[PDB]
Amino acid sequence: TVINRDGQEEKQVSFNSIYMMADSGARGSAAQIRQLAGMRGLMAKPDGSIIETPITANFREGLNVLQYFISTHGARKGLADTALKTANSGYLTRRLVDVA
Amino acid sequence: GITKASLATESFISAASFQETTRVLTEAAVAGKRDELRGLKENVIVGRLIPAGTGYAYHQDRMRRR
Amino acid sequence: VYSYTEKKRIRKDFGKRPQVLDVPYLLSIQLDSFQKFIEQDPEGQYGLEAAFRSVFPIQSYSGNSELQYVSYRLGEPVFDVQECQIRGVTYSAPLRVKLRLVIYEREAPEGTVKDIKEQEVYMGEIPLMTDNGTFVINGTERVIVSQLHRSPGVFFDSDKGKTHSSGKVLYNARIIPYRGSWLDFEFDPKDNLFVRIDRRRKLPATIILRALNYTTEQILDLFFEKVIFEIRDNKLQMELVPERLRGETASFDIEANGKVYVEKGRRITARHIRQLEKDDVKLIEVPVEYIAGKVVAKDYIDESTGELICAANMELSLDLLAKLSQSGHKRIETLFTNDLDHGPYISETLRVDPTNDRLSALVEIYRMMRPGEPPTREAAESLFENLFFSEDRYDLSAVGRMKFNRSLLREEIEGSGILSKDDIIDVMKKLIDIRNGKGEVDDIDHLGNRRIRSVGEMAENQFRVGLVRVERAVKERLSLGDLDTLMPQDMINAKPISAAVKEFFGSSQLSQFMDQNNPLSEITHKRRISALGPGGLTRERAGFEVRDVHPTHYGRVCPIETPEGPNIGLINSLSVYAQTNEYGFLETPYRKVTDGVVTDEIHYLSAIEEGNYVIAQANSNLDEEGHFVEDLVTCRSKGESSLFSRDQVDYMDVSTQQVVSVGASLIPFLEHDDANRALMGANMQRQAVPTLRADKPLVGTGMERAVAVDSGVTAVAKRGGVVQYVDASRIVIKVNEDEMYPGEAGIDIYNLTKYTRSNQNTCINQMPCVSLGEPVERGDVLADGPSTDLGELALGQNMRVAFMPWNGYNFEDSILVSERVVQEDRFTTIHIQELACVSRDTKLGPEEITADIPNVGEAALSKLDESGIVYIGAEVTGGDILVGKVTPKGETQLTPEEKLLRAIFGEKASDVKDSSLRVPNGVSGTVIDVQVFTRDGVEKDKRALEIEEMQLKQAKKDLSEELQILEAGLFSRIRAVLVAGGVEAEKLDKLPRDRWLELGLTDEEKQNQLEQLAEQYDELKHEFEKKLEAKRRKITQGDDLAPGVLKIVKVYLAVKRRIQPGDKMAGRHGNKGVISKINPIEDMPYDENGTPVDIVLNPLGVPSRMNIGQILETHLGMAAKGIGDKINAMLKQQQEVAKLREFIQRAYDLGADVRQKVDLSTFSDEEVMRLAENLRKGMPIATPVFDGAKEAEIKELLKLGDLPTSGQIRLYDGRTGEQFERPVTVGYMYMLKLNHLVDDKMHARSTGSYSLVTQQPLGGKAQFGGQRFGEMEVWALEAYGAAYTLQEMLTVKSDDVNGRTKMYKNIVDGNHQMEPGMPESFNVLLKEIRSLGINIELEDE
Amino acid sequence: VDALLDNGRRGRAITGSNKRPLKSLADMIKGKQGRFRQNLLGKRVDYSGRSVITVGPYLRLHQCGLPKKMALELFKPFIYGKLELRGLATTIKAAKKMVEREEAVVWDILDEVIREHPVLLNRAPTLHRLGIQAFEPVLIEGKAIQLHPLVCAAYNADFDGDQMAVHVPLTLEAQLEARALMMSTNNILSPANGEPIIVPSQDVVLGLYYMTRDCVNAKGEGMVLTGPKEAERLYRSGLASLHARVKVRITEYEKDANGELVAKTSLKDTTVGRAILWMIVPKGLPYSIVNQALGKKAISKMLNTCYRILGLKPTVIFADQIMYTGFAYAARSGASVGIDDMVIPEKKHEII
RNA sequence: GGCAUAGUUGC
DNA sequence: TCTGAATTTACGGGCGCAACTATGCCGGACG
DNA sequence: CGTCCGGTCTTCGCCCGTAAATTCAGA
Ligand SMILES: [Mg+2]
Repeated sequence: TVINRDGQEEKQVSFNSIYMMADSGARGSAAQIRQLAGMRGLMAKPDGSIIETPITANFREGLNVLQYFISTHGARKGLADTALKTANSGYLTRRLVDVA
Repeated sequence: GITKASLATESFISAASFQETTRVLTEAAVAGKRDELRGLKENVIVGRLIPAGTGYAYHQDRMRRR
Repeated sequence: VYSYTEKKRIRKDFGKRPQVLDVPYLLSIQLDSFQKFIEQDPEGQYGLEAAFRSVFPIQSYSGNSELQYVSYRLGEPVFDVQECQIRGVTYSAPLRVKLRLVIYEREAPEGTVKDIKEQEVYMGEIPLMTDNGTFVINGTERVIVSQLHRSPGVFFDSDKGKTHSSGKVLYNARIIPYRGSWLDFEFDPKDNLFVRIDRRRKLPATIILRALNYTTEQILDLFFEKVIFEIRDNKLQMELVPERLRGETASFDIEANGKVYVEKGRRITARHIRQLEKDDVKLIEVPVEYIAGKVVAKDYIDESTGELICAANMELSLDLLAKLSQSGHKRIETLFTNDLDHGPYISETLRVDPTNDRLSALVEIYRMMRPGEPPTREAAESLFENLFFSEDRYDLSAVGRMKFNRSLLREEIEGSGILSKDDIIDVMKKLIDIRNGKGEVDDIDHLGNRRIRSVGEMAENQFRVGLVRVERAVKERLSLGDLDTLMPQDMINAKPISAAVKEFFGSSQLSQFMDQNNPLSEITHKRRISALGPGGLTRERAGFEVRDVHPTHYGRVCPIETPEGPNIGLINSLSVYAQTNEYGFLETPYRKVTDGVVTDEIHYLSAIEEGNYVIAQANSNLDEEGHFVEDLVTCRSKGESSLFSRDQVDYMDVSTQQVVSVGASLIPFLEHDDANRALMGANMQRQAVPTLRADKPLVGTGMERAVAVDSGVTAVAKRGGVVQYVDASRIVIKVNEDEMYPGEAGIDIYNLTKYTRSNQNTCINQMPCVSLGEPVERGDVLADGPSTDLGELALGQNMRVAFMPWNGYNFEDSILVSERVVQEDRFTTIHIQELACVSRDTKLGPEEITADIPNVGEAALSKLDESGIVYIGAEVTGGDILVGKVTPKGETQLTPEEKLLRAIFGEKASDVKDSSLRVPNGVSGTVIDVQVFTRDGVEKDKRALEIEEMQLKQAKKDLSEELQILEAGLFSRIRAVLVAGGVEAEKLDKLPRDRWLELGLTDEEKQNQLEQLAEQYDELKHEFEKKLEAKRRKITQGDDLAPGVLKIVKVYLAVKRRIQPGDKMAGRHGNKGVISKINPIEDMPYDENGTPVDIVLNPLGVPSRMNIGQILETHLGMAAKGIGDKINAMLKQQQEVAKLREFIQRAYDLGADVRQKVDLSTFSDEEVMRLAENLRKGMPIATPVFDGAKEAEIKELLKLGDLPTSGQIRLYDGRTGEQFERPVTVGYMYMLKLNHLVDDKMHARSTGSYSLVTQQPLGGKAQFGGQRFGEMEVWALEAYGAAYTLQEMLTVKSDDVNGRTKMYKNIVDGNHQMEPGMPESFNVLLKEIRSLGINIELEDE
Repeated sequence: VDALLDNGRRGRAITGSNKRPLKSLADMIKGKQGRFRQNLLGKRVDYSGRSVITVGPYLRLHQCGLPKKMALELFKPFIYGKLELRGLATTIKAAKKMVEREEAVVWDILDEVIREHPVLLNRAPTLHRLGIQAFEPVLIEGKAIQLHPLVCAAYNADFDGDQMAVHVPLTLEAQLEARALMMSTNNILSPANGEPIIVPSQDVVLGLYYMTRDCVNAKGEGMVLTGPKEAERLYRSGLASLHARVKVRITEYEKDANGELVAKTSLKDTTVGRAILWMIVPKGLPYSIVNQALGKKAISKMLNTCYRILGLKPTVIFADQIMYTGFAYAARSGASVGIDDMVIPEKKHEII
């Protein structure tokens, strides 16, 4: 956003809803805002090998089929990691509480 | 370690409530251990005032009286 | 063209790619699997025929007699599907099979037997699968979920570094059979190969080899190359193949024919190999050190002593060389053991083990299998024969044999079920080669190694398991029976087969209670691919490998639709287009591309086959003829997306939506949503509740109609015709003349299922959607079930949504609802609840259902009738009495004048003890049905007689109207036939309609047809009479209730829960929320026109969880409702049809290159008015999954209406009347009501019933229990200074009987003080430790 | 005998029915299902309930909205006691029947008893001590608990269908413990770190960020204002936009003295929104903490400084007021999101 | 009113 | 031919909390 | 319907710790 009606132009911090809602720190961060407009970055196969051709389209433009397939690799791995890491976290906190 | 530190406690009740109940109970029975129930889990199991917060005065009275 | 069902509401489509393969029958897997389980198979490969031919014929241990198989038949189901659901018995058909028994007499290997005897024996009941793919087992609709287990065959694993922690990647070969004992070949850190059976104790591999009757020299020859050492003159001249000299360092100076090819010390190079190859060197002198390390191939004997000199598989030395020099052994055989290409694994295996003879191996393996028993040769031999060489105890499937041969690069794909020596030899050779380095192990999670067990295969397996037991019984009895005395009835016992099949269909990890609250829920539960169940994984064992999505899941298994929780990835859902191969592997369609022309033929490719090809993505732009416009098209050759040339393409994805589930394909703008939120959206789309009225989602995907019609919720028209009589509970179709079968006339009747209970307390209601005199076509929809609209699946409603924070009432994800949504009752949902009271034949006399109850006046008895049962239609409320039963099983007999003292007091306390069937507290509704079941000889009460008479009259009625419809059609057809060849019309009415058997017609086949229809009339009348009598007998007869129950009374409530703060609601893009306030309509934000919004969501829920698909859906729905509003305005003031059709065509033609192209010139200006009438509430939009509407087209559709192009309007506040700056997003998102209602979650407890073992409160809400103060909650209190609160929590309020009693009484007295006491749970622990030899006691203070 | 004791040590667990190992005494006093981790360290408790939670942003930080039906079910003994104390029912049976029938007089009794009787709200996975906190009940018509928005960060509890349990302390010691240790007012700072754990989360922070910001030019830019009060008067009347650079006269009290607040009047150059917010801040804080954009971290630092300088009651009142104003002005802002807000970088064509 | 299984919800 | 050490192998224990719905079950084989 | 005694087929995870058996490295 650049606003001026009293003479020369002057830049200012934008009012854009996504940027306001991210800079304010309410919800979202650099990663998510980047994924909305910019290319959504590098995603890795479950082996850990990073795919040569990453998703070159954001969420505003549509993700073609294979880009979505890579994205679901990532998301499924994340959900499984959550579901099978909560167990280790619970065990660790139980052990710590029963020590001290 | 935390596991071994909690398993090897002066009072068998805490370790028994922790993992390895069979081994801890076997150790206590063989050695004829005795419990002073001076912890938190132990009083919780017994079901009396905790020696942590508002019950600390009550346990101070306990230590005074005997 | 359109089939007159889509001509009522032409759903606008934005797709670009033209559909090639239409969506197949979505329930194809279940239907086909069971169809190949009950249909007779002449070849004997499928179904019960396979099992019977596998087990039968059966002989005795001696050639006495044999029982053999003829053919099997499925009888008429005793009870119909609706009757089975109502009564509660399994929907099954008796299994009747013909068996012929023959007896072999003395010297009768082929001679004629003494007699032949046959009967149609009965073996149990086989549950049947209804037209919807579901089973009915005990009155509940259960569906068998297909299983995805490891295919039988041979698999090679790595276990890279987790074992031995030294970087030694092992290699173990597993031979998984379809049924039998596993055989695992394994390596060790010492490079010695070991075999383990059934994953029992490990043992050296050569034990099995020797048990196969192989001598050590034979094994060495089989598994190694031979090097010939010749004692020609001296120095032990050697035979050398130059090809084997590459990869090592020459330990000597190589020379032959006077040429020093390589000097001493320098390794063997490539050029040295070339020199040796070109000079054709075959014999070379060698030093005496070269033999020092080699191994003798085969055992050798001496001519002096006549005994052994060097055992097979032992390292030769100078001593052995000297000993054999005088033995005359000029020619010597040695095995070639290269260090890094051909390791000496088998030699070390032979050296390590102690066993040497076959019997030694047999006894060792017998000891391993059977520890403790004194071994014997006979038992060991029988055991090893039965382990891997018996057709009964071990059986590689046909698919197993195919995979086993394929993994070993064999040629034939058929063979014997049992293993063979060659098979084990080849498996071990392949394992050795993999260990060397040539070849690669096979990944476990490849979709080419996981079959799809459907219900048919599992049912066949369980049936075979039952046949094993019945065959054992028959064989045991077949030796000890008087043959010529009985038919083959006592021969076969039906108990085992029936028990096994009932156990499988009733209680199994794959026989699941059906998630029945949406058509989508049913259709996605039937297409479920579960990795759990027998023969498969367990959710707490596998992980991090089977959970994740593999590159081969493309096109076969949905990646994004999988439940989140303990089992994520193990409960995958089948893709839309995926089929099942003959062997059971998942295959998906592809479009053949021979040359640059994209042919229109579809090839299905299994996972393994897809690998050796290259397939183009669906989104490949084409021209009219079909040619990839871009010279380099993206494809996927070997699990790797890459940009290949226009030429190399061999296949193209059939459609852009073949990678998703049938449930995840309904999420519009799916490509714009992050995978996590798409998964959540599908999961909660499965859980919507059918509202009172469906509302045709404005922004769909075009897959709604397929899902709705395929799932058995709508009443699709079996034959096209013209509707004749359609009321709220019946549809009658007059079959067209063309489609009418020759003979029976024969006009279809559809009985709609009115309000009935579902498996999740939801109402399954079918209502007609066609008017009288409206034609219909085959496959057309006549009635739409729950959450359906005109054949389109509409789970929830859509309403005007506005994304903006509103006073914090939508803080985290909460949703603010306008009171208009409640007023219109568009989220009101009908829940049908079933309550049953039983009269058990308990001691102290039976129980009675009389209306006379004590301790309650006539006020509580007002709703009950004279028979102690509530009226149908009573507006019952919580705490009332439904079926007042009082038990003669009451209380004690007179004790010390108990009754005398009661009479003295003034009150009559009798054996009449009040039980009651009271509605659960806080539940209101209406009684819609009462059904009473009574065993024979119990004298059903007056209400039972009345309901029985009503049901009998209703059955006689329904049959009478069925006959009347059939005869109306029959007489109409006869009249139509009469119009040619002497038509009588003036006097035809004079004679009665029935008296058409005296008609005067000429000599042609038309009078033959009239006589055929007379025969049809006779058949209809007689069968009507017989069926009426049979139905009356069925109604009047008793019921096979549970043992000891007199009568059961089931009362069906119908509660209506509209909406309230707490009811969870979510869109389709994984945006959840619980209603926070039923805001007044005047307080809501409203636009300039003055239309208040309905829902106010939270904008902050968009960025963090990147489900931008909901924003685009909001814009598209806003545009669709703009078009609908334009149509509604053009229709509110009457306008010429010309302008209306012009506008509708302009709307339907809007797009970039849409492939719908509906022409309105062929609607006759009459259907157009109906189209406008149905479109006035917003034009439906179809948006395929990954070929959806781009944002530019959304802008165009906005601009067609008067709406703003940016998608954001200016909203004025409802309360303060002032404008909101920063104009907001407003539109019509399609939102659902999830089946998580607050009143189903709210729960509280002061004090109620307690448990028994530990005197603690009960757990749960179905029983009036209390919350669990878990361990971390106690830690939370301990971290606090909360001591007294904790003691009160886990001492007084939980299980201190004296403590809780005194606390209750003190609180009643108004004093808040407690007696701590001691918990009784600790007393339980003390007693349980004392039960052992552990003496635990509390010492004196 | 071995099977009767720890079963499964030798051979196989002998099974009795349907091929599942039988529980033995050792298996009955060991493990997750034993009497230790199932009925000793954690026990089912009466006077408890459960339901879905809801926002209810009108509540103060020290109270929670309890459904009326749950309130009636939980406090049944207390209602009996009050009914007998007032003599409206001689026998417990009569009081029980009166409570069941839900007369018009029982509700007044429930209101009388709920006055100063804190209840504990405890979400399912109580990871840390803040997972359980006490609030004073407020009778709410409905079936869902209305929980104060600020403590959601403490519970890690969004409003997408989360359920929380209620617990009713009975004894005087338990009530005093809840009031003096477990009220949300006393739990401002997390035990792990000194940072506050009631920082405004999602809508309050957006509202404050929108309020305290400056654009180059807005309605009534540059005018001089005599104080925050007329700044609010201007904004409500619509004369000057919420974000307009102006000059305001500020009275900021600093306590540099020996525990005395020393006034100071100056002319600060800020925006209308900043002044309107400054009308909420207590006396003892400097104005410089409201002259910035007030992101989430800035608001958290504001609250932390308020706690450090003033005390506890000022910080609790400040949290309530900051939540209220943030919600109000976020609503007034109408900060929405649209597909045209995710602007593509038109110059990414050359980059790609 | 206790066990087993299946499914589901929040983390 | 013995004998202590370090290593390897075998085998015992752990794998979070809270809540809701449904079904099936005490066992199938002799008087 | 009423009483009354009990055993073929199944493995199939990962990590850690501690105790038992095997093997060095000598004397
Ligand atoms: Mg939540």
